[PDB]
Amino acid sequence: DREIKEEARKLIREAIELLQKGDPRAKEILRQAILILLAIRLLEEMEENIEKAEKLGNEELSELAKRAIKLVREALELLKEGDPRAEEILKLALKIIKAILLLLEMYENIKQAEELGDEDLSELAKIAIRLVRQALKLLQEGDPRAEEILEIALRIIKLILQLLFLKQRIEEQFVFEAEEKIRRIVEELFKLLEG
Amino acid sequence: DREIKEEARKLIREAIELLQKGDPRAKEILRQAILILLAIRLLEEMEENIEKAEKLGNEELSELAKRAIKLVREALELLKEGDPRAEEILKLALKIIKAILLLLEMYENIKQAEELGDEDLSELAKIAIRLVRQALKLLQEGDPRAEEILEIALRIIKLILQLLFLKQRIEEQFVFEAEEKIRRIVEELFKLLEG
Amino acid sequence: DREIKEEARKLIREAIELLQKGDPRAKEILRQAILILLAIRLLEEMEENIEKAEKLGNEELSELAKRAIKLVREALELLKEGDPRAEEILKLALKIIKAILLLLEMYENIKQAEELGDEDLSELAKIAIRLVRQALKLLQEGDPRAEEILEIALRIIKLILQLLFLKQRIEEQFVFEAEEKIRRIVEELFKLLEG
Amino acid sequence: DREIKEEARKLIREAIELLQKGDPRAKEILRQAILILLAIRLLEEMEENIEKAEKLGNEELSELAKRAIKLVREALELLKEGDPRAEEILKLALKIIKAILLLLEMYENIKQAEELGDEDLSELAKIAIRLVRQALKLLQEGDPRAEEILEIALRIIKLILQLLFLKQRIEEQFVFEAEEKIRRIVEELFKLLEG
Repeated sequence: DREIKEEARKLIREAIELLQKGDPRAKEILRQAILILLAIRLLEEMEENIEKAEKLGNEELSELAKRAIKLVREALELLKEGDPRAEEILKLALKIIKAILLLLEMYENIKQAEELGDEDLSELAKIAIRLVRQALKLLQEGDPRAEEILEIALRIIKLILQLLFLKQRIEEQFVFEAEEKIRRIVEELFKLLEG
Repeated sequence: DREIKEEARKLIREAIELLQKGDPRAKEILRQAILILLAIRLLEEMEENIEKAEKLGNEELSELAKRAIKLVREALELLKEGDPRAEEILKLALKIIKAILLLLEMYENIKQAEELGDEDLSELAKIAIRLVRQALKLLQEGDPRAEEILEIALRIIKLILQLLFLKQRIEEQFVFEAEEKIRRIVEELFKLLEG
Repeated sequence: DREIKEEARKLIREAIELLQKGDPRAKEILRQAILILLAIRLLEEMEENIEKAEKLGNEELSELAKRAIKLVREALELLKEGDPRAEEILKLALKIIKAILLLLEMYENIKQAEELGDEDLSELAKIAIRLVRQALKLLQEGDPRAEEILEIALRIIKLILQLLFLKQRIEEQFVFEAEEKIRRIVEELFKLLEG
Repeated sequence: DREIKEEARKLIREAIELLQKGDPRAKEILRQAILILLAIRLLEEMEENIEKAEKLGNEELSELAKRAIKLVREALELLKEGDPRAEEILKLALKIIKAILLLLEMYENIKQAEELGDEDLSELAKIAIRLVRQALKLLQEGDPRAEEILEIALRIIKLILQLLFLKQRIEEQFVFEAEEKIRRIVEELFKLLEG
C-alpha cells in the first residue's frame, strides 16, 4: 500500500505543483490522487477490522473482506496503468468495503439481537449478508448488476441498523426520530425494489 | 401472525436463495417479504398498545385499533393470494396503524392539556380522531378518499404534537426550532387543504 | 377573541361533523378553522408580550404590536363575512405578528449588544425595526409591497439573531454551524435583494 | 475600516430612511450596505487571527492573510466608486478570507496530525494551502478561474477537517454521522473535479 501512497503523492505533485502552470484538466489527476488517498486509508483501517472479523468468528465476512481487499488492490494496480473502467470499478470496490465494515458493525450489534432472539432480524440479516456476497460475486464477474444489487444490500443494512438503534432506545420524543427516518428508508427501499 | 412470518420467510427464500439464479424481477418478491416483516413487527407492538388504550379507557381508539388490525390481517391474507390492489391496501393499512399508535401517544400527551384545560387542543384533537375514524371507514369501504383524508389526519396530529412539545418547552434558542417547524407544518397543511 | 374561538369551533363542526356527509370542498372550511385557532393562540401570547414590550420601554414596538393586533382582529372580522382577500391579509398579519414577537426576543438579546457596544448591530437593527414599520404601514395601506418588504425585514432579523448567537458562543466545532448557516442566510438575503 | 463603516451607515440611511419614499431599486443600496457591514466585521476578526498566524509561525498563511486583506480593502474602495465588477470581486475576496480563517483553524487542528504523523493529511493539506495560494494569485490577476480553483480549495479543506474530527472521535452511533457526511463531501468533490 505504501507504494500506492507514494504513487498518489507523485500524482498530486504532477497535478498541482507542476500542472498549475499547465492543462486545467489536471483536475482529473487531482481526483485520482485524492481517490487513492481515501482508498489507502480505508484499506488500512479494514485490515484491523479483519482481526475484528476473525475474533468475531464469521468466515463469510472474512472471505468478503479478503476478496474485497484483493479487488481494491487489483483496481489500484489497473489504475496505475489506465483503463477508465478502473474508475467505476474502484468506486464500486470502495463502496463494497464500506458496506463490509458496516456489516461488521451490524454483526456486533446483532449480537444484541441474538441475546434478544429477534429471529426476524436474524433471517433478514442473513439475506443481507448473502446479498452482499452476491454483489461481490457479480462485481468479481464484472456484471453491471453489481451496483444494482449492492444498493439493495446497503439499504437493507441501514434498515436493520435503524431497527437495532430503535431497539436500544426502546431499552432506554426521543424515539420519534427513528419512527420518522425508518419511514424514509422504507419507502426509498420500496422505490428501488418496485420502480 | 407467526404463520404470516413463516410465509414471509418462504417469500424471502424464494426471492433470494432461489431467485439469485433467475429472474431479476425477484425484487418484487423481496419487497413483499420485507413488507410483511415490517407489518408483523408493527402488529406485534400494536397488540400491547391496545392494552395501553384500554387502560387509557377510550373506546373510540380501541375500536380504531381493532378494525385496523383486522384490516391489516385481511390484507395479508389477500396478499398471500395476489390481487395487486393488496399492495396499496397494505401500505394504507400500515400508515393507518402508524397513525393510531401516534394517536395513543398524542392522547397520553393530551392528558397534559386536560390538566391545563387547553380546550382548543381538545376540540382540535376531537376533530383529528374523528377524521382518522372517517379515513378508516372510507378504507373499509375502499373509497380512494381514504388516503386524502388520512393525510390531513396525520398533518393535524403532527401539528397538535408540535404544540404540545412547545407547551412542554414552555414548562421548561430552545423554543426557536419549534417556532420554525410549526411554520413548515402549518404551510404544508394549508397547501394540502387549499391546493 | 373568545367569540372568535367559538366561531372557529362552529366552523370546524360544520367542516367535519356535518361536512363529512357532503361536499369534499369542506377542506376550505377546515383550513379556515385551523387558521383561526392558530391566530387566536398567537394573539393570546402576544398580549402578554405587550407587557414585555412596555417593561422593555420601547414605544415603537408597542405601536407595532397594537397596530398588528388590530390588523389581525379586523382580518378576522372580515373573514367572518367572506372576501377571499381576507385569506391573504390574515396570513400576512400573522407573519407580521410573528416578526414582532421575534423582534421583542431580538431586542432583549440586543440588550447584550448594547452592553458590548456593537454599534454595527445597533444601527442594523434600527434599520430592521424601521423596515418592519414600513411593512406594517404598507400592509395597513394594502400595498402588495407589504410582503416584499416584510420578507427582507425577516431576513435581516434572522441574520442579526444569528450574529448574536454567534457572539454568545464566542463568549462560550461548536462555532462551525453558525459559520455555515450565516452564509446560507447571507446568500439568500442577497438573492432576494439583487434578483 | 471605521471610515468604511461610516460610509456603510450613510449607504443604509440613503437606502432606507430616504429611499423608502422612492425607487424600489434601493434594495441594491441596502445590499451594498449590509455587504460592507459583514466585510468590516470579517476583517476586524481576521486582523486578530493574523496575530494567531504569527504565533502559529507560518509565513505562507501570513502572506495569504495580508494579501487577502489588501484585496478586500481595495475592493471596498472600488465599490465606493462603482464598477459593478466590484460586487463579484468583493464576494470572492470575502470567500477567500473565510477560507483563510478556516485554514488557520485547520492548521491548529493539524497540529494534532503532526503529533500523530498523519503524513497523508500533511501532504494533502500542503496541496490545499498551495491551491488557496493559487486561487489568491489568480484573483489578484483577475482570472475567472479564481472561483473554480477556490471551490476545490474549500472542498479539500472541508474534507480534511472532516477527517480530523473523525480522528478525534476515534480518540473518543457517534462515528456514523461522519461516515455519512464524508461520503457526500467526497462525491461532491468528485463531481466538481470530474464533471
